Order: sequence, then structure tokens, then C-alpha cells
Amino acid sequence: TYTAVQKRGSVGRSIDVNRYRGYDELRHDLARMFGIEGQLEDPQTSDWKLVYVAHENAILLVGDDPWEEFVNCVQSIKILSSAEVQQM
Repeated sequence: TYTAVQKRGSVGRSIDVNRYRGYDELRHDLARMFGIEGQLEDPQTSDWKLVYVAHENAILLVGDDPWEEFVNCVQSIKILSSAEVQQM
């Protein structure tokens, strides 16, 4: 019932997204957990692409949706490098 978070070359993590207030908190925390602090909080500054798995297995950008809908549909979360993105 928790949400897996994956990042290439790191040990995966698992989180209850309902613990979070919204996207800023979620990002800060994930930056902490993956030793990547500072690099997710500003999605305009940050190279990484914070992304999630959705019904019909559709990969979507985190933060487009209002928080409530995201919480209700998110199946897992990935942090993607620019290269991973270019390899999709």
C-alpha cells in the first residue's frame, strides 16, 4: 500500500504519499532520501525529471495534477536522469 520510488543506481525507497502536504514537501523529502538535496525542489533548475506511474501504465510528470488526484492514482514514482529520458 506504500509507493515505491526508484532512481537508477540507488536503493529504492517506499513512502506513504498521504504523509505529505503537497508537491513541495514531497520533492524536498525525496531529495533528502536520495542524497540529491537541492536538485529536485526547483524543477526548472533541476536536471532530474520527477515522474510517476499511472493507470494503463502511463508515465506522467509529477506536479501537473492537483494533489488530491495525484494521491488517488499514483502507483509508483521515478527520478529520471536526462539520459534515461532520452532513452525512452
